[PDB]
Amino acid sequence: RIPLQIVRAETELSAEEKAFLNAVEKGDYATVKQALQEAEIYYNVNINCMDPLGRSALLIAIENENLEIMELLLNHSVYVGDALLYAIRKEVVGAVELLLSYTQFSEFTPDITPIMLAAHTNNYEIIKLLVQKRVTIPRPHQIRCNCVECVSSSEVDSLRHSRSRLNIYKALASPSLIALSSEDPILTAFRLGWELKELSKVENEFKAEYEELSQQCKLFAKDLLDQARSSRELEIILNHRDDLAKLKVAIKYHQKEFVAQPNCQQLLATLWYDGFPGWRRKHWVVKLLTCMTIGFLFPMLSIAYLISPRSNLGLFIKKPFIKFICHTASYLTFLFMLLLASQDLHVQGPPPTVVEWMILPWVLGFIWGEIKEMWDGGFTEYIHDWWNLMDFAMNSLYLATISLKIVAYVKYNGSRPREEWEMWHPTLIAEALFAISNILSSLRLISLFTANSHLGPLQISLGRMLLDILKFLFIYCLVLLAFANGLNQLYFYYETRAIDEPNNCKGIRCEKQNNAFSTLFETLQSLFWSVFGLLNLYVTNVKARHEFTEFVGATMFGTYNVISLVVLLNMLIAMMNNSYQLIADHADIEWKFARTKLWMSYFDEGGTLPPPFNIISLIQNQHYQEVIRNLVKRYVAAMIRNSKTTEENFKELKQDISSFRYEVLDLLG
Amino acid sequence: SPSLIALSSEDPILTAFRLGWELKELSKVENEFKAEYEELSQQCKLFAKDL
Amino acid sequence: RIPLQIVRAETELSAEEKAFLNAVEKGDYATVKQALQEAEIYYNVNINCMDPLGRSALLIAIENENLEIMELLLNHSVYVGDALLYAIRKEVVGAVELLLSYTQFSEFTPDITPIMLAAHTNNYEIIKLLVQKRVTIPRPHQIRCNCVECVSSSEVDSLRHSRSRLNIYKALASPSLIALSSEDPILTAFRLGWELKELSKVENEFKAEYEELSQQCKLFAKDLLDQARSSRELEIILNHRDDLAKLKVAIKYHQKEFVAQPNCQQLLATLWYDGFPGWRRKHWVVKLLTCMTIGFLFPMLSIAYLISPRSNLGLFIKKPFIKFICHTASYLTFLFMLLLASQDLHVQGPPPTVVEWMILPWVLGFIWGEIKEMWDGGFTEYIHDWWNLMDFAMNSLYLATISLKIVAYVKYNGSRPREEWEMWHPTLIAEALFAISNILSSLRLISLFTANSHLGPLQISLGRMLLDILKFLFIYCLVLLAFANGLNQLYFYYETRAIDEPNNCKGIRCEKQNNAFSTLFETLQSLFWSVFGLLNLYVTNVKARHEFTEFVGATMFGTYNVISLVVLLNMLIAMMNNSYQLIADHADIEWKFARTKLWMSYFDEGGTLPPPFNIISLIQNQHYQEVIRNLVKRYVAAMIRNSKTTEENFKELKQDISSFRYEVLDLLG
Ligand SMILES: CC(C)CCC[C@@H](C)[C@H]1CC[C@H]2[C@@H]3CC=C4C[C@@H](OC(=O)CCC(=O)O)CC[C@]4(C)[C@H]3CC[C@]12C
Ligand SMILES: CC(C)CCC[C@@H](C)[C@H]1CC[C@H]2[C@@H]3CC=C4C[C@@H](OC(=O)CCC(=O)O)CC[C@]4(C)[C@H]3CC[C@]12C
Ligand SMILES: Clc1ccc(Cn2c(CN3CCCC3)nc3ccccc32)cc1
Ligand SMILES: Clc1ccc(Cn2c(CN3CCCC3)nc3ccccc32)cc1
Ligand SMILES: [Ca+2]
Ligand SMILES: [Ca+2]
Ligand SMILES: [Zn+2]
Ligand SMILES: [Zn+2]
Repeated sequence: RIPLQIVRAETELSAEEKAFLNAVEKGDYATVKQALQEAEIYYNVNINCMDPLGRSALLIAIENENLEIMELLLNHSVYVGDALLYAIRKEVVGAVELLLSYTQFSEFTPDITPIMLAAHTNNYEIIKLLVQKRVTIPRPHQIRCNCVECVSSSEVDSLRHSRSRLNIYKALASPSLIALSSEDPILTAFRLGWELKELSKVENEFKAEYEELSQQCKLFAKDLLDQARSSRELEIILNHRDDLAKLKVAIKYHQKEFVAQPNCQQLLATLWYDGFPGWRRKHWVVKLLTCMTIGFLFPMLSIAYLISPRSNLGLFIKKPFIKFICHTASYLTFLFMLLLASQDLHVQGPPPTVVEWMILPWVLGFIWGEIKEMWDGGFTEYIHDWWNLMDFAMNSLYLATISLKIVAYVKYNGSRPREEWEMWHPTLIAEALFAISNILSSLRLISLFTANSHLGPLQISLGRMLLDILKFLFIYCLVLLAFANGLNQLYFYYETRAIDEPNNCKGIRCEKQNNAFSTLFETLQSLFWSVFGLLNLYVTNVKARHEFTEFVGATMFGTYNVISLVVLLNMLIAMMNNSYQLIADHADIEWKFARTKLWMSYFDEGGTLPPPFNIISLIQNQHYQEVIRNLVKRYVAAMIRNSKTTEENFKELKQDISSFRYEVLDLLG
Repeated sequence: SPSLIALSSEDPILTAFRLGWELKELSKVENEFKAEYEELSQQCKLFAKDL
Repeated sequence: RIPLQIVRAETELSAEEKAFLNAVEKGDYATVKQALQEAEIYYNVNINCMDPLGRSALLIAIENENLEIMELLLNHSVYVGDALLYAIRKEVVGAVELLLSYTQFSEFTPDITPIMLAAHTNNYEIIKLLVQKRVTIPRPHQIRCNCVECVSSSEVDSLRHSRSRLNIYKALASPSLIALSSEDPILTAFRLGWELKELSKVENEFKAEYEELSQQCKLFAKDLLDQARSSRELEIILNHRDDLAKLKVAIKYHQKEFVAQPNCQQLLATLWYDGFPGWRRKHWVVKLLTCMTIGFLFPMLSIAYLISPRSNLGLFIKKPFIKFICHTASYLTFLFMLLLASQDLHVQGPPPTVVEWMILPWVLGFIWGEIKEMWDGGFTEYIHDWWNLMDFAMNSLYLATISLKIVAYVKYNGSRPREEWEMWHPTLIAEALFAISNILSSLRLISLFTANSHLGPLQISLGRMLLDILKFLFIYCLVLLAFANGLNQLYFYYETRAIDEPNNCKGIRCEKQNNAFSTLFETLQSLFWSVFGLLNLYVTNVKARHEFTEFVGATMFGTYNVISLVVLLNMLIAMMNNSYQLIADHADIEWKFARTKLWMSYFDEGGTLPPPFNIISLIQNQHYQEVIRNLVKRYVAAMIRNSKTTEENFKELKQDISSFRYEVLDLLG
């Protein structure tokens, strides 16, 4: 048998104390009043005694929402320590008002204060009541602060310091506490969410709590925007300066839900189709014909803007959608010329052809536009855009091409057949670089999928899955390098000269593959091409009769095949499935944020002409404050309605019924 | 029972650890009633974590 | 503007009728009583008037659970038609008892009767109250009944007939109505669930409702079994005759949940490990060593059973687990001999070797065991097992092999080299058939995965996904046949003789593939092998300079590749994913049912010896009734507890409070 006793004993209550606590629980006002009056005289009952659950009489009265018994206990001067915190957590306005007018165990940490707890409960009534007085919340220090106080607190007690910081940020990120006590609730929500996201990044632990607090701030900003009821209010909000300034700030803080607001998107769409008033209601054929017409007329629009910007055609290109169409048409003509550029080849360093002469101004315009964007935007913004990396690569390659061409033009005059050219001849390197540049230039069209409704979210999904692909590539490369090292170690003894080969061809790119694993570089290439099955099996064979060596090499090759294809590739498929399912929910918001950024990029005056043509306050504050006041009122009302539309409710109902029953029985009897 | 471990136990954490281990072993041994022993062991682990 | 009026007008109530209905809704007994007494004298208020929702005063009283006002209305002789149905649906015992003691719109169809509705509500109290009287439910006819009444009702009104049949089966399948008014609740649940499943199969519409009713009956049987509290009760239940007879009946009706009951599984496990009392608590190495020892000693156990069944070794094989081990060991030795059978080949029809002479008794034993199982079990049971099909194939092939060998032995005596043998020589056909038989014999080991905990549910999952594979194979074959027809139509003009080929080899199985699409059979084979990439591209090339024909053939081949691989194969993967996710939940129950069938197959006396050694009542009814009574009581109590542990509840609370308030105000004032 297992004897069961009380290992951690406490102080039991007497019979009279238990009876008094039972009377308090049942809500019998008369018996509780008699017990208090008798305790004043006989001192037989301790009014501050706890229960087996640790609650005192005052805590029992608070938990039952019994205001009469609460006031009766308060009038008899019972212990009140931390009772206000319990009243606030219970979210009972009457208890809070009663207690405001006036080391034991506690359910609240020592750093919790009444205003902080009210903010944690996000109860607008109690938060407003506490802010009516002079209450303050301590300022959290910098995320990476290194002052003496922060390091001293962290070293003395890391748990307490982290808990206090989390409690402070829970208090500040309260939507009700931001609705009050905040000059600009929208900007406060933006920056508070950004700081919470940064804290989530920095704090490896407590990451989920900071992430959810940041998400809560983002949702509060979105709902405040949702409360707008007219286009005038929306324009006032988005144009406020601390045009579309606040929208730009929201984009800066990655407020995807705020930007993808349907009314914000509608306003941005009206700005986007400046020229066409009825683009929303048109047939597919009409839109396609209009887009084709504007694309084919892009040089005329660019020339008209160059000559006279103030005309029906001069300023027609400054419209965002028209500007986007013209830039896309210019890039498409550039790609068409790139395709045509491959339609005498023995000249060493030939002069550029007509197609190359037409291509050159586009390349110069691309370089000039890149450096102009670099100057106008800045450094950090330029480097934050990943597409710019590709642009840089393209430009560099093109520049290299030009350089090499010039070199080949000045260093060579004779016409020698390409068969006997040097391997590192300038023309061959220039042509290879130009081909790579063509590949990258055509691949640059992916970024335009954002402008499309059907292609945008798909591109978002693929870009997000590229992260899982990158994660898997590391372990794949580790396995590939391991097996390459092993196969090269095994096979490098049987390396044969190219002369001994049947066609004087050495390597795996010959008709009969040979020396697949002779060198580490060739072993890497062989193991790569085996993924796609282009490496034949007889490459694991050697001229000598070393059948054990051939079998071991074949076994290494087979194990590599099994791992890379059966195991790693299926695991990659499973990871992609999971990630795509995870990101399918938020694809629309991500796409709309990306498309909003694309649209905003075409609102600026700079960069109007596509290549190659580019180389040739108090009242506003008062209006914003009035609109913000209206939005805050509407948001508070809506959230109260949503909250209004548990076991403690049934406990309160029972308490009310019992109190009424005792009152009636006392009045009658 | 988490409440019965909170009382009547010198070391609730060690008791929870060893009780969860024994429940997992019983789940392995008992082909039937496997789910109930698994959930009891998980409950003991959660009690230790909450403590 | 859209004018809004009442298109379907009704008869509005007067002011006094509306006031009376409001008084009834509020529960004011005094005003309702006064209104009734005044209506008796002045005839100014219609006591049977409806409301805008169609409810009368009696229906309002029933819906509020106001028994006092209900009785007051009944004492004044108000219209009571279909009020009992509303009382039953509300599941109020007091209303039902009041109404039992005593063409307008109705919420219940005309075929609904009080007992049927009570069964639909599955309320044990009301069902028992109605069964206390003499109530009956009409018998549904046969599922495929063809009597005059059924066809007449179906032709006159199919909707009404189907609705009435569904209502009757909803009534009968009520767990409370089966707990009462049923001699054998378990057998009734089994057969009722089976019949509901058959109706679901037959009725293309209403399939989901019959499926859920059948599932409900299965769950009721499982819960009744769950209520057993001792092994004596469980043995009494499972051994009842209308051993393990009721368990066999449950297996017959595909009661997977009933069979996979943990207590049923525990009893079956104790029966399964008859010899070993402590097999449950043993190490993996001990179990593996014991299994290996018993497997290696299987011939000794078989011989001991043959000589003297009554000994420590004679009856040691009759134990189910030992019998399974011996049969598995015998089959494994047979497969080992099959492997050894491939370790002079110019003899036409050679005499059988030592390995073949050892194989022959195993084949004879397999055939004898198959026919013995066919005789002992029956025809329908034998043909219902799909594995038997494979067995049949194996046996047939083996028989064919023997026949051909005999033919080749008697028809040929000379030793001619195999190079110049006929294509259809008996020896070649016999060897091909024997190889196919070996493949099938080794593949027969899949059925033993059921005996394993880790391999059982996996086999269940793969077998269930084979259905999706079969479904996809139809459309794949349609596409394959279409493209084969097209490619053959295009290419059959350029068919070349085998002599013209470089190595006198024609077809795709040559070193240089040729005539890939010349004939329909060869086109089918080429398109099949292209799925795995073994068909080279140059097969779409012809000797003539018909570049358009070659391009069109290559385009057909490429379209076939795109469809079969990119489209069809990925769709097959998606289907397999969905089906595997769907069937992962019930894998354990399916596996335990299959393993129970496997274990039961080894409980019988017949078939004890594996090949080749196989060729050398009132008191029981009273006990079952007592156990069933105990189980029914426990089940009723448990289900009532589970149900006890809506807006109408709050409406009833408000009604009670208002009635109390009116009573107090009348008593005081
Ligand atoms: C598929 C093969 C033939 C490559 C074709 C290359 C280009 C001809 C395609 C690739 C991506 C296409 C672009 C994808 C995105 C759009 C957005 C599209 O706009 C919309 O879909 C909605 C209306 C709007 O832009 O406001 C305008 C056409 C455009 C630039 C497309 C123009 C044609 C592009 C450049
Ligand atoms: C993987 C390659 C080498 C093929 C091996 C063929 C056989 C040697 C394997 C295949 C399936 C195996 C069987 C799969 C299922 C079982 C159930 C297993 O029993 C259990 O797993 C639980 C204990 C119990 O049976 O009650 C006994 C061994 C046995 C017959 C296995 C014996 C060994 C088998 C016949
Ligand atoms: Cl070699 C290259 C270099 C840079 C770039 C980047 N870049 C683009 C590309 N856009 C045009 C349609 C899809 C994205 N337009 C530009 C206009 C001005 C400056 C840079 C520009 C593309 C290609
Ligand atoms: Cl050529 C063949 C023909 C039939 C069969 C079917 N069969 C089996 C197969 N069992 C043994 C282990 C896995 C399933 N044992 C038997 C014992 C008696 C009769 C038939 C029997 C297998 C192979
Ligand atoms: Ca750029
Ligand atoms: Ca069989
Ligand atoms: Zn600091
Ligand atoms: Zn009938």
